[PDB]
Amino acid sequence: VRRTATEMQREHMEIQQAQTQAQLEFLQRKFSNKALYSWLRGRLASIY
Amino acid sequence: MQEQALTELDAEKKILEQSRAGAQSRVDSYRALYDENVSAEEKRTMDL
Repeated sequence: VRRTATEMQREHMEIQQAQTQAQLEFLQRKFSNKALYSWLRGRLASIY
Repeated sequence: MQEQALTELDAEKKILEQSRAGAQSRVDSYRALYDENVSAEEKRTMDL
């Protein structure tokens, strides 16, 4: 029983890993990502 | 995972119940020994 509970802890940790991957995917696909603000910063810095 | 963590306790109870049954069998055996102090034949030996 303790082993089938540790396997469930392992699947829980795997679902956490998949969710961290989903959050990274979201931060990289979302519009207002680091790339957008870098472009706007460089562009506005030239204008300024 | 909480339900697994909680059936693990129903397993610990089974472990402890086997311990209880073993110790109760030992008490039952030694009580019989200590109660039948000397056999009917050990007294026969002393009379002999």
